[PDB]
Amino acid sequence: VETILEVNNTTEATGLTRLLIPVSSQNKADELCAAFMVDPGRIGPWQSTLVGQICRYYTQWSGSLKVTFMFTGSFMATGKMLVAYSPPGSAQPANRETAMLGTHVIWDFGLQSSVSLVIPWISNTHFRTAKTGGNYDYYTAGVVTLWYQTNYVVPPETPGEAYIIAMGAAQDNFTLKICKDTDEVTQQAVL
Amino acid sequence: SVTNAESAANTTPSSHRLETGRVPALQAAETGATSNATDENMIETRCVVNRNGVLETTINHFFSRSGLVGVVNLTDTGYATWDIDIMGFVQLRRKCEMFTYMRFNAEFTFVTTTKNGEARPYMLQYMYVPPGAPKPTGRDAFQWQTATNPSVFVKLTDPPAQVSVPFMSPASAYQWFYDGYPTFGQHPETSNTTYGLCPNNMMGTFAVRVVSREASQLKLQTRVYMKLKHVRAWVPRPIRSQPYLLKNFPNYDSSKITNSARDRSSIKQAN
Amino acid sequence: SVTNAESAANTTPSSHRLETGRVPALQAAETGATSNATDENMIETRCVVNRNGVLETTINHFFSRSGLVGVVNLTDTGYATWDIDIMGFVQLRRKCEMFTYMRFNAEFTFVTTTKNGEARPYMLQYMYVPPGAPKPTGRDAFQWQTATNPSVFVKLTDPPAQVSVPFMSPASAYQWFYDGYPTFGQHPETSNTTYGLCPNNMMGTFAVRVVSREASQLKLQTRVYMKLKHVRAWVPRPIRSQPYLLKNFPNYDSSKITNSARDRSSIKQAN
Amino acid sequence: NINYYKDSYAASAFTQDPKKFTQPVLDSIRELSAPLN
Amino acid sequence: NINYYKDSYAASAFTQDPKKFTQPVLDSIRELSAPLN
Amino acid sequence: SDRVAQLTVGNSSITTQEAANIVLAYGEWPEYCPDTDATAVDKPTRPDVSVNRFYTLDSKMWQENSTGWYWKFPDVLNKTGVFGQNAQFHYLYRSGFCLHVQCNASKFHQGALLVAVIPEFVIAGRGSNTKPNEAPHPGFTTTFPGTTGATFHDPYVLDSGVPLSQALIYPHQWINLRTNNCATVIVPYINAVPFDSAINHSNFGLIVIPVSPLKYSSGATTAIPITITIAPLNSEFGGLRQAVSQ
Amino acid sequence: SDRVAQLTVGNSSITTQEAANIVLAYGEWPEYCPDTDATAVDKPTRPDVSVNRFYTLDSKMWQENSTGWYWKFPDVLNKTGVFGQNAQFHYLYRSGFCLHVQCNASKFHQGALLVAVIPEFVIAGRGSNTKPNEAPHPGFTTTFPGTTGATFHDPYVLDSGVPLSQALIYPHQWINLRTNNCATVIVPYINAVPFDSAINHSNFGLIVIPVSPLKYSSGATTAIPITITIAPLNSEFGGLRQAVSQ
Ligand SMILES: CCCCCCCCCCCCC/C=C/[C@H](O)[C@H](N)CO
Ligand SMILES: CCCCCCCCCCCCC/C=C/[C@H](O)[C@H](N)CO
Repeated sequence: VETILEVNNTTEATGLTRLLIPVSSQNKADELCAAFMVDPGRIGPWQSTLVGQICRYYTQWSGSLKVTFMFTGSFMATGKMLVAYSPPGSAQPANRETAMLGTHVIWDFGLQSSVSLVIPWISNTHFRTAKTGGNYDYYTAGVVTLWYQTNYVVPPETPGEAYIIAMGAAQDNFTLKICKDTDEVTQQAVL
Repeated sequence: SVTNAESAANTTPSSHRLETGRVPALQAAETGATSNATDENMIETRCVVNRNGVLETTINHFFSRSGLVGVVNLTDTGYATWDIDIMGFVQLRRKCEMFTYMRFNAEFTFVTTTKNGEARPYMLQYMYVPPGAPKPTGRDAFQWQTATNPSVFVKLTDPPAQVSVPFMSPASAYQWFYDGYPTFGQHPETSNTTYGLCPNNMMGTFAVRVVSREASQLKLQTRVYMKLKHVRAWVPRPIRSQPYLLKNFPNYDSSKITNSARDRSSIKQAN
Repeated sequence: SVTNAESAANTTPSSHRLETGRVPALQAAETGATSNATDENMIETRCVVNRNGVLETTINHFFSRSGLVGVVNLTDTGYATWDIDIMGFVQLRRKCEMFTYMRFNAEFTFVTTTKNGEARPYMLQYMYVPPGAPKPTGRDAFQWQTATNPSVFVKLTDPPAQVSVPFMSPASAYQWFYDGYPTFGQHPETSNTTYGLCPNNMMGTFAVRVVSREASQLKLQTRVYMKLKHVRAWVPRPIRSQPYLLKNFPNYDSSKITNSARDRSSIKQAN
Repeated sequence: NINYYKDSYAASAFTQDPKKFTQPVLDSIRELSAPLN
Repeated sequence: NINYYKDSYAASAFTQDPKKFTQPVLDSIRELSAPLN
Repeated sequence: SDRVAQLTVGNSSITTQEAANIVLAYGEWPEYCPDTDATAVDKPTRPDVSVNRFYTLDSKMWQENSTGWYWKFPDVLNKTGVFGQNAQFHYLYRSGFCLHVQCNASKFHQGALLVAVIPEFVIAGRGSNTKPNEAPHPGFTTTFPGTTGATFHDPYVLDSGVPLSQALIYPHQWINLRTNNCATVIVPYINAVPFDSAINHSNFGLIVIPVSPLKYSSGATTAIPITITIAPLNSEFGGLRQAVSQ
Repeated sequence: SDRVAQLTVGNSSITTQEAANIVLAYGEWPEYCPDTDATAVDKPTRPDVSVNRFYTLDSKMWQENSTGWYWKFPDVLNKTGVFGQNAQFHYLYRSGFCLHVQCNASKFHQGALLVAVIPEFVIAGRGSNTKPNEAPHPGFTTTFPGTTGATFHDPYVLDSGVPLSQALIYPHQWINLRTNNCATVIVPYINAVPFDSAINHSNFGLIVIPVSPLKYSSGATTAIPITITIAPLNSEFGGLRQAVSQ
């Protein structure tokens, strides 16, 4: 089931506006818009979702993922975007021509504007432990970046800033194993 | 439709599409339906026969583990009572509150330890008191004659006691969230102390004593672990992200609301 | 071809050869193949029906014996952890390092003794912590609620505990030798502290405590014996002849290299 | 699955239907087709 | 070989092929013949 | 069933909700080279996944006083990924392409873009000089722009002495900001030789040219981005040797 | 019909007039990965011509006081040709090998060379230190020598604490200067995982070790060269992304 990812989890953010990716008109081309890691058992945008809180009860996950982008903006504002998933290796790409070398989808703003980038299962081993960081950087899954294909064009008398809602879910290839405990709850004494 | 599964789903080979009108990428999230774009319509993929087992993610395998339901202190009044509610500890309460309705059996286990920790060869009586039955008022009262209540005699040097409990609710299922009032009449605006109290979940009292006529000089803690079995669930709901404050109420803190995702430098830096 | 065997091989009668061109004695060791000269072509032999059993030299019969995998000290912090690696002792490590790949199950046994040696009637909790699970930080912390981790309660006056462990690797086999690096990037020339560390062999932590709320005043050693079963092996390699120095690394001594055959007087004196 | 008691709750213990949570819509939407005309 | 558990790894437990270690050569060499011509 | 579309190649996808039809250059589909037309003896390689996907180039700015842009397509993907590595290591190359151009706008903007391919698009040298040994010739960065493109000087003659009015004989589309926000053209391998090098020879070239300028009212978004995503369908390489860049 | 031999792979050939038999490691032929053992979803690439041929490394000198040499084979071909480019751009790798070692001599020289492979050949660190956080570990150029090889320090224990007398359990041959002037070993893909990276993990490693030293009389040619020519049979690559060297 799709569930809103908290990609805007940075500081200087209010309560609910952490769920929105701001999009606005640029001046230089090819500019980057957003980026986040794919590991669901890792701290970040995959922690506000529902597949991230269920795969935290299990130790080893498998299968392909899915990220759905919905555009909340004006009806007269158009544009395009390039969502690119990059397998492990180097760090976050610095350019758009670097990101196009991975697995990308070009999505335009039209009558539907509800695109869905699939994240295929590209791993060496069958499973991946839901514990990353330090000596566990062997189970990272890659980076999902969001760039600007052309621009966010907009006519006069129309707001010049809109939002994207990113949601995340699993596929029919999803599999979970070895039940462990979660680390979101803490208790000193009995309630 | 209802489909069975012995393993996860397989993948079929795919080629390049070059045609108009066939768009498996554009969805509609406003319609309240999950996207259905699969791998065979997104990227060129190969064929794999996925034989990964999905058997240990069902409700029965997820809930059939003995957690901790209640610690009962007997720092010897002569006896110790314990209202039966499984919301005391925040480890099993979260998993149970992942769902709205649950119908299951129980398997209680009683692990009793001493002050520092020990097993002195004494005798202990655990008695279940259903709603309406008389609660014992002393360590040698007549309520401990248990002519009709289920009671268990065990020693501290014995293995931990274990019983199996059926579905004892008057309703058809246990509900962890109840939007209503048990009584009638005018309800106050200041303090609703009865809001969200389902009377179909109160199951009775659990009493424990040391079988004696004098007063044994020991203090002891008895731990009650529950393993759910034959479990059925209905109406799944989200998992709690705020810290717990009370047992029977989903209270949280107005100020100091913890965010469900830790902070990073900026939105344009995935590191 | 694949041949079965209930016993060792038999011998057939042979006579004297007097002819040219038939030479079963001259081999070629440069071709990387073992000599195949049998007894029937070397010396005149008789016929014997050899019924000696070769059944107890297989991999299953060679590895299915409980050795010693790890001693855990609890000289009571209140608890004791132990990273699970079977390379601590040089008795089973050698047999395991006779092969490159092994896929097997495990059967752990826990034998716990006291300072001098004793069995005081206390309680012990052994808990397995998988990679990623929270390690207990105290003797009464919440990580000991084991709502999902496998735990074992046993007394010191009980028989030694025993469990069976499946194949828990993400890969298809355990490899005792890994020629590579787990991470990426620039690797140093001075000290490669990560060379030869296979991440598919790290299996988690084994914690142990005494079930109490006070602090029991005893120090105790718990020994973890493993019996391999349902074992399969791949790519046999030579057996180590140098003394061991480290656990996760095949380090030896540059100077003072021990010879694999003791010295004698001369090569012309077999005595 | 052997039970030693008269009551069946004292005994010892692959259906999936995600189409009631993922796509609980009245008008069925196809895979290759656009969702709204 | 009786097992009392649902999982098969908790249970209780004559093939030989030395021709892949002794003579793993492509061209097969005979017994009575010389190895190289 | 005609304006919404999705094109998936390799591991990349392209969705669009308003568009024109998919054009097919000269009615021929790009396929592998047969054994009749082939002349090289050594066996070619076919990755078919790593090199046949959507490579996105950088974005060009769409303003009021623009002139146009042109690319040389077997030369733009000589530094990007496994396709660039194979085109550097190998010596012979043959593939078809699929070119998508996204330029979206609102319902208050107006303009027109002519997007077309020209097989063997030769750049001319501007200057009145009839002596062959002194006339001005274009530079290497003008003939082979690369992954960064190059702007026109005279879009009225296509910088080649050929009127762009007659440029509709080529495979082409129009990006009209009130009908479609993108254009797509699939091109086969058009050449007089079966295999050719992908380093010192560019088969064709795209040209986006502003016919009707971009106009809008005060308050609307000013800078209109233009993106081009391309896909080398049915790639074949041959003659593996040392790697050369140019 | 047993000593003369020719092995042709891709566009390269290897002829020999005196040799031993061709060894086949563990009796298994290197073939492509089946759909049962495979786990990655994306389709692999198969050049099958440009990457499956004979790559020749440099020549090592054969003197009187030599000790031996070792290579890490998925790491020696990471800078040479289309195989190196594919192993840098891609992320998963699987192939078998075929290793020929030429060391010819006259009928008046004598010596012996043990040439063998070791799957997962781990280099040990020499030094008596039982503290784990201070013990000496080998450098990056000692563990991964590359296309230039690395010499031993103690060939008696294979620089791993393992006696080289028992190194005959591995697939091996002998270069005896009076019987053969070369050795050949075909090796399948021996690993506990179907695909693995060809950058930070070397499957196996060859070791040429002088067992019987090189001896001759005054007047004979002194410096005896040693050459190794290898062939990655049945190569498969996967996971195309940005190029990384190490
Ligand atoms: C002393 C030996 C027998 C002990 C009998 C105790 C069992 C009777 C209580 C049944 C427990 C049912 C499970 C929990 C019920 C409700 O959901 C809780 N009140 C939750 O608030
Ligand atoms: C407390 C009762 C249950 C105890 C559970 C412990 C079993 C989990 C560990 C499995 C051990 C697998 C065998 C050894 C694994 C690797 O080969 C070693 N790390 C070798 O380095």
